[PDB]
Amino acid sequence: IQRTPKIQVYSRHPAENGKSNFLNCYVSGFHPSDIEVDLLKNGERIEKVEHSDLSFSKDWSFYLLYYTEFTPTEKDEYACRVNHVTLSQPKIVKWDRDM
Amino acid sequence: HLSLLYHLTAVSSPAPGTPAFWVSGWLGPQQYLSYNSLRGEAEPCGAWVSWYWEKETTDLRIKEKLFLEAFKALGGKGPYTLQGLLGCELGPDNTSVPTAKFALNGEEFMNFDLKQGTWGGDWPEALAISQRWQQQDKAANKELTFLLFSCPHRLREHLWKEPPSMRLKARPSSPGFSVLTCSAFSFYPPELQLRFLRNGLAAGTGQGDFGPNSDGSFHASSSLTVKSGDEHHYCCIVQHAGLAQPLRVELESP
Amino acid sequence: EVQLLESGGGLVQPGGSLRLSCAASGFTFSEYAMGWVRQAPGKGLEWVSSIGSSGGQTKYADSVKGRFTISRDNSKNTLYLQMNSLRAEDTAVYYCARLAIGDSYWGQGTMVTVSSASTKGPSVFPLAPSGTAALGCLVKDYFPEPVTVSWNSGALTSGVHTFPAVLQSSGLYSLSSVVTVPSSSLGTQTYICNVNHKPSNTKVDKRVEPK
Amino acid sequence: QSALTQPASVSGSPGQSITISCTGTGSDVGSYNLVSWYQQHPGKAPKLMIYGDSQRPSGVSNRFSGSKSGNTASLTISGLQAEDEADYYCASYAGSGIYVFGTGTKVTVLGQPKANPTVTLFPPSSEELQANKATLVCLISDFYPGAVTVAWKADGSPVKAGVETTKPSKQSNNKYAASSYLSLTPEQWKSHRSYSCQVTHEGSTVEKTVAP
Repeated sequence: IQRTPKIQVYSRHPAENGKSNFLNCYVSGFHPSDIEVDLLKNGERIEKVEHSDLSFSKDWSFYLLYYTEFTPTEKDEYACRVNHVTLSQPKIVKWDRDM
Repeated sequence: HLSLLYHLTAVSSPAPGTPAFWVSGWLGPQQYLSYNSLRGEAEPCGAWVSWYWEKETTDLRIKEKLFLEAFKALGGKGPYTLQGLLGCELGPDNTSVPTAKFALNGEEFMNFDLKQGTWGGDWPEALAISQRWQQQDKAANKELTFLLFSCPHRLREHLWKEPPSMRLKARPSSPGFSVLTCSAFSFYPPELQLRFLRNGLAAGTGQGDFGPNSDGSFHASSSLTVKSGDEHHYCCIVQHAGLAQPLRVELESP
Repeated sequence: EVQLLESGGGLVQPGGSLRLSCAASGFTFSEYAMGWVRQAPGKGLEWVSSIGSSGGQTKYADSVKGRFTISRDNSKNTLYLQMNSLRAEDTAVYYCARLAIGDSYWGQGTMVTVSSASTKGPSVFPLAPSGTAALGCLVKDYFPEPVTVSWNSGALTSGVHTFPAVLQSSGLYSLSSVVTVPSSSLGTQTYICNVNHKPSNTKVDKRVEPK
Repeated sequence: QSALTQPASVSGSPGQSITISCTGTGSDVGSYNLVSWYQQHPGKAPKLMIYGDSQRPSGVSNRFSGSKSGNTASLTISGLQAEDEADYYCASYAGSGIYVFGTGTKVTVLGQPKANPTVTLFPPSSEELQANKATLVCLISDFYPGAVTVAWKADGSPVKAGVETTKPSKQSNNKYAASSYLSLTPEQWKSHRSYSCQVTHEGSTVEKTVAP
């Protein structure tokens, strides 16, 4: 079967400009388990990006946490790019700071 | 409550550089063990007796061969994904409830039957894989022993609160409406509930998004669509074991 | 020895119903998913339905969804197929099949005929004999297929040729079965054809003597 | 669902290799299927020759082999023999009890020896005449190849009314059989000196005649 990913982007702590923090992209609910995930900064892939081990939930769908340490500013824009076989085009989900 | 669960995955065509078989072991919501077919060693995770890890390495090497042999029983090209959930739960009634379930390409298809002492399921792929595993010496007895005796015992032997920081913010939604989002940052344990009140009356479904942080804490938010200029009538109540009582969260002032 | 035995096939008016059963033996029945496959005369195989080893899960081909129900009784080692709202296009041989990866045991099939036409038992006439000698039985004017013919209650099989029936423009079938025998035995050897037409419960035994 | 497609007919000479394709055999990403091939002789139930795309059940001759690539599967029969004359079906198992069968291919082995028809003609019986009916029975057996014309004659004159004739069908021994039935009233039957069943097969004619 095929299950398309749910994508959440959030900071570990409430964001404050100039204060270090962690940016997370939680990607979950997908099948099969092959997936490409990137964190973006002003539209460009970040390189020093860690992620957890591919695991799965009770409904057998897989999930992955991608994360990176960062210091947010006023002008810097962050997002998550997810590609998976269930997607015609990759999804880009912005880190929405007004949320 | 208290669970000890192993998450087993095998793929018949692993992407390059990735393992064909890997396992995570969980005590409740926390991962204490990992194993993959590339390295072949059971290893501790997070905070986590050398004979124990040698024993886990022995068993998971056996599980690895078992899972990869499942693809030989199916034949064909696949490609296949085989998943397995094996372990214990301790309920409030004090009963050990075991889990021994298996999914093929994302669909549950097989389980371990305690009465027969063998794997089974409704369709030919379950019979074919069960029968391959039965040819593995001692494999069914090891499964039964684990589910009924080893794993309850270990769960007792193998046996923290950080409250969330709350934010209730509003943003324009579409002309005529805003969206309030109530967020809980960095908390543990993962259990957490959120509700909205409009002028003291419950509102919304309570549903919200959950997610892990890379330090073992968790994140949560819940969102509600409200009438423009009526956002000041709303607040958010959070329940969490780090709080001595539910906490009222008022709307962010600026 | 794995054995599957279909039964329940017959004639049915369109809109009627019929229940097929399959008796299983020679293997642990409750370990195996089971299925039905059908074949209209002169046409290809068509998967009809599958049921899981426990009975808990069922699957149906689209041409049959909503009208057929597959079920099983694991204590009686029996598979069933309940067929409602039958149509002409359900006419076929129905096979019982043991579902497995790596082997495939089938029954021999039961014949289901869905037709508004009424069943008719055959008239049976002797074809008297003239080296060797030929003699037979004319099985005339029956519907529907099948008709089985034996000789001397199965004691005579060598030299027997039951010929495929003709479908007459009247809608009725007719066939002949002929045996070739020694001429010297004709005075000291009875020949009897045994004609069975299950769809109408006609069982005739016709002695075939020299003119 | 919906059938897989096969060529309706494939033929080869004794000892030749032949291939039967099956189209529609591809699986969505995340899914799988296993391809089976069945052989079906006339009257008999289908017999499994290949499972899991390429496996042979114990006992199946190794002349039979199979393969699957993308949206097609293939059966190859090497060293073709007249016993291999049959219908062949591919089948796809997609898991969870769901099957679909191909449309089927009839395999014909060419170059078989010629067999001339045996013809047996029976008059109407005493009992059928007593029932005010009269049928003449012409049985045609053991001929190859499987095409025949049957002509009934009453004292040399053609008879076309009242004739029912079967299409030839493959016997057990690969040869063909057919039958033709002339229906008459007893009056017609007695009003002629002789009736004839004439079977023409591959340029030659065989005749049997009966007389009241």
